[PDB]
Amino acid sequence: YSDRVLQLKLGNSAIVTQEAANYCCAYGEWPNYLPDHEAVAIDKPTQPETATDRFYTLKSVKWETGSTGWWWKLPDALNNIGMFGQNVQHHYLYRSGFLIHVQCNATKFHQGALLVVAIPEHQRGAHNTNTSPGFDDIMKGEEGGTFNHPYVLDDGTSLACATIFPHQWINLRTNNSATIVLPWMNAAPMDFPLRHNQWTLAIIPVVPLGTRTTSSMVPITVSIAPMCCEFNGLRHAIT
Amino acid sequence: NQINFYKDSYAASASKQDFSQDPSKFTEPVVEAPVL
Amino acid sequence: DIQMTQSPSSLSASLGERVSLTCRASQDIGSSLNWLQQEPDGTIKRLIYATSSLDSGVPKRFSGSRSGSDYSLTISSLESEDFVDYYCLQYASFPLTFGAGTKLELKR
Amino acid sequence: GVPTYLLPGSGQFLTTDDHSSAPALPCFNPTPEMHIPGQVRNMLEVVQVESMMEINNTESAVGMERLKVDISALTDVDQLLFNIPLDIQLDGPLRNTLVGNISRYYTHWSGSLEMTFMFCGSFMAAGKLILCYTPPGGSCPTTRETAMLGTHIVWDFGLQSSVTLIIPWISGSHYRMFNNDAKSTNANVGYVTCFMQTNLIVPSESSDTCSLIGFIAAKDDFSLRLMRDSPDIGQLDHLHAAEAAYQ
Amino acid sequence: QVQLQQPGAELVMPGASVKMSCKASGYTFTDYWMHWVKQRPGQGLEWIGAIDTSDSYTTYNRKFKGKATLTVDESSSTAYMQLISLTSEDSAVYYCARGGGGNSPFAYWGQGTLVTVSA
Amino acid sequence: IESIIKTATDTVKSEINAELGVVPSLNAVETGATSNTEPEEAIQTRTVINQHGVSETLVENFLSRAALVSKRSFEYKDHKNFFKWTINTRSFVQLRRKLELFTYLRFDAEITILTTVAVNGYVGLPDLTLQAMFVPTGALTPEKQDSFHWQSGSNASVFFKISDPPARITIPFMCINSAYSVFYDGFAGFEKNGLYGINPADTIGNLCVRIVNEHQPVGFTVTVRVYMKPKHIKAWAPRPPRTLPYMSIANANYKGKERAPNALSAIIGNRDSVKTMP
Repeated sequence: YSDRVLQLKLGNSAIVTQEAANYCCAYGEWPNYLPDHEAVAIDKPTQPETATDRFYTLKSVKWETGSTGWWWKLPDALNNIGMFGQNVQHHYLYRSGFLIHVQCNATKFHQGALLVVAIPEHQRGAHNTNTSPGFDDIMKGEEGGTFNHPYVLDDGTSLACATIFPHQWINLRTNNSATIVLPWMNAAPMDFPLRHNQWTLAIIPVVPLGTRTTSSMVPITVSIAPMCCEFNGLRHAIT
Repeated sequence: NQINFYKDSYAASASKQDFSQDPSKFTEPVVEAPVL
Repeated sequence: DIQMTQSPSSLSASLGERVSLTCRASQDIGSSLNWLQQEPDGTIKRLIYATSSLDSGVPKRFSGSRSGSDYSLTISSLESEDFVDYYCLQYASFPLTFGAGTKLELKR
Repeated sequence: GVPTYLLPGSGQFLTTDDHSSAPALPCFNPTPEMHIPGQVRNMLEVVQVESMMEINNTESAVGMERLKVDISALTDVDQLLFNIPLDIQLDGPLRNTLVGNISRYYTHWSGSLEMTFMFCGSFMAAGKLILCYTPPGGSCPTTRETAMLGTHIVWDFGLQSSVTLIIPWISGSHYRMFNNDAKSTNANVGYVTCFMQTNLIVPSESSDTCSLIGFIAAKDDFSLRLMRDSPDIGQLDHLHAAEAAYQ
Repeated sequence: QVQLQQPGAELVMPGASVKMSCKASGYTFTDYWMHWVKQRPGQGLEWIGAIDTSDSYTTYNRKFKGKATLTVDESSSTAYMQLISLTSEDSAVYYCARGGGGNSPFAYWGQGTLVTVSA
Repeated sequence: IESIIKTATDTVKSEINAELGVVPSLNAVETGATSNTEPEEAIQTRTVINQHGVSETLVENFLSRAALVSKRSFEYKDHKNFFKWTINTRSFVQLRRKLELFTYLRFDAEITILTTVAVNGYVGLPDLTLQAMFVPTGALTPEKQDSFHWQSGSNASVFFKISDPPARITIPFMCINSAYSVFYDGFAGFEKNGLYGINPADTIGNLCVRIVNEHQPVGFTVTVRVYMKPKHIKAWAPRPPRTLPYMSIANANYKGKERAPNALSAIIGNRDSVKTMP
């Protein structure tokens, strides 16, 4: 059908998918550069365009029987990778959107479902203690973390209501990929890249996978492409 | 109704009348009979 | 890493003398603090929990309060067994840090 | 001057009153408004988003297993798969949903509801289901031939992976109440049951146990009235750091 | 009733590995967090890390990343700390304490074990 | 499509429909889009004019009510007759859980202070004069009742009695950003010393309240309750309602009850089986 196939061309990267459903745009918005009337910082921003806008494939994770789910926080996942990660280090501020594409496929004899959701401003909790989560607990870099209790979304909320957020499903019967287009979501027009994370990509297996065919590894691959990147506050790198 | 003798605008009483909705952003957050 | 600065690092007092111990918190840790008493044998015994209250079975010679960012452990009257290394813990946030410690000696 | 006289209700503090009050910061200019995505100007925008029902709630289902319903190949015809109690006020599948959590702040409700079930089984799995809704006034239907008699949809697995069961608005009043009586004529919504229409046929290679995922969302004619405190959140004895804010 | 005792830690050659065993009793083992603290003869305390008993989940101090590995067994009600890259600098007294949200952590403590190396 | 909707939508009658290629009851949830199937296309209906108003579910209506942000009882005797409360909405779970239904909020606070006096465990209930001063972040905090910090030349203060009607002031939206951050993922400081989430530092500052009179008569209990009613509200990005109980006000940490409802493993109370019901 028409919308079952999709191609995504950003920069020197391109992604084709023959099984997909109607790629999602978060809150009916599409990424754009900061307009002049919403600008604050006076220095002329830098716009790498094709340099930093392209798909960066994150390390794939293995989908297994007892998997609880996976999260990647943005930009944090992208801070160490490619020319995007260099502009993050040398510049004090950034504004960009994100295009997230998750690849999970299997044979027509596998059953399973994934909830791929982008949680804006996801503040994580800690189980059975009053101690606030540390820095290394929240910031996993590229590999990302794992849900301890995905039923509560680790923040104490309900996974049942997670559909209020921008989301798509990967149902091993229907489609092998999910695509979400995230605009800039923040209270401030620009933000400090290292400390604050606007979006949290959460892949949760609402329905696990099992089959009576010969078992095989099913990886889950994530490809995240920044869009409409800007940077200010050029200085030396933190490194 | 709506009696404000204060000079500052934020000190006015709350206004309840914004009946605009766009449920289509939450319900149909896509780019676009069988859909597939 | 919120650094707990414990002062003074050492003190000298005689029996029946009121002494105090103050720990500094760079970032505000709220009401979350614990005062730890370690006997010379190596056994640690908690004294004050959440700065507000005392553990059950611990003598009432010990008190605690917060004034600004200062956390004060006040001893009403010293005892022979009360000369040991004291510590202040912060459970407010990870990672948990300990104060430098304070040594108690008898005047001579 | 102007002769006046006080009225009853003078000096009273009413939590819901609407009045203008003296500003504490003269000549203060807030930060200019910036366009931000996802503005909610009415709560009925939220309740129309479908969210997962927990049908499988039991003592043997732990954690996430509670949001899916196991559908296994059955050796007998005309068998009931499961049923959904429709009481939103009571503790049931509809409480933790978006439409449930928001509606519990309101004493009255109106409008149609819709259920959506997604079949997560393997591609080669095929079968027909029937999703029945029985208006109130009687006991839940035990058998399918009794359940057909109400609003139902017969569903066949295929390319489209989901259905929509519309629960129509049927009442003798303009509104219904959340009062604790489950069988009250102003409360009871009716019953929802799911029967095997034919059978679930899966190959020997595919997994035999397949899982539906139930959804529910309010419609465009949905409505709510007479806001109240939500029973969901209860009293909390020990609240950490609350005393720290008082210095 | 409630008690914490960890035996062992006698002599371990450098570069080898050591498995700490701290047993818990007197309460429900999976309802409370487990903490680890080391003390050198220098009398200063450092916080090794904490494992969530509910599952495997662990939180470490940045200095001990990769040096210490925490694991538990829900059956034996014991908590293990795997120390690798053993050096003379790793010789100290190690403690294990309880935790949990209610009534603050570190309500109870262990005896302590002094680790020494033979080179 | 944005539109002005003052009332619920009317229903139109429908007839028997059997047609090939047209399947309104089919949808795809994998697209993440709510089912667009209408009651007219699913079942055979009648024309119904729906006059039910939607005005009461507006966010301006829903979130704007007077709730208790702070309750502080301090004894009045010879001493200490004042308290400094760092302002946050995380204190009481009734208002906290409702404000957390949204990620960002822009609103003006209308603050009300209700004062009551009680007898410690009769002659008369005294009439005391209380001062409530609003100390912004980064200013000097009064350490005493009679201290010089209560002069309050620049600061905003209010004087009110116990007999007079409750004192009420309006607080503008003061955030340095376009809207408040209810949930903040990150750290404020550029070093590791920062705290995860919003900390009682930047936000709204402090509120200092004392009794203006000196110490007289013999001790009574004075409880000060503080109420906040938002106004002019703008809300963005709604969020799942919290289920498990709260633990600390500075973080989202959760535990869960022992048994359902609101248990960690089970939010909804259990039943025998999915087939079980009278």
